[PDB]
Amino acid sequence: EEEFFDAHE
Amino acid sequence: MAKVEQVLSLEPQHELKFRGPFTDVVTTNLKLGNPTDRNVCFKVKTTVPRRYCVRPNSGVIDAGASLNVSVMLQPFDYDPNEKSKHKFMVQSMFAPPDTMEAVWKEAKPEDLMDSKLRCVFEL
Ligand SMILES: [Zn+2]
Ligand SMILES: [Zn+2]
Ligand SMILES: [Zn+2]
Repeated sequence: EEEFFDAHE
Repeated sequence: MAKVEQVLSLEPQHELKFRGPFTDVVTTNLKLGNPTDRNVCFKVKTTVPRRYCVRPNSGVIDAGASLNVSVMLQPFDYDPNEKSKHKFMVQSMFAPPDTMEAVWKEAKPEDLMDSKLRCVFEL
């Protein structure tokens, strides 16, 4: 549904 | 396979609040605590990667220790009437002895512990 991505720095 | 309860402690627990103005960067804190006897690897995820800068976005918390993760909301055009669909998640995993990215790569999903937070915009 609401996909999570690795957070950016 | 079911997932295991989160080992880390989160502060805040459910909600990351960002108060305007949004001309300048808005930083909110997410304190992750490791109250265990082992080092714990963590990774921060979000539904809106290009809207934030997360420092650090991943790493290892030593046993009996706490880390301040800075969640930085980049300047944008705020619409009071739009509801922020933005969400965050802390994934964690026990650090294998005498140890990285090679660890995350081979981690099966139930090996990961998830905690979700929702972002709230005010002012
Ligand atoms: Zn990305
Ligand atoms: Zn930044
Ligand atoms: Zn950045």
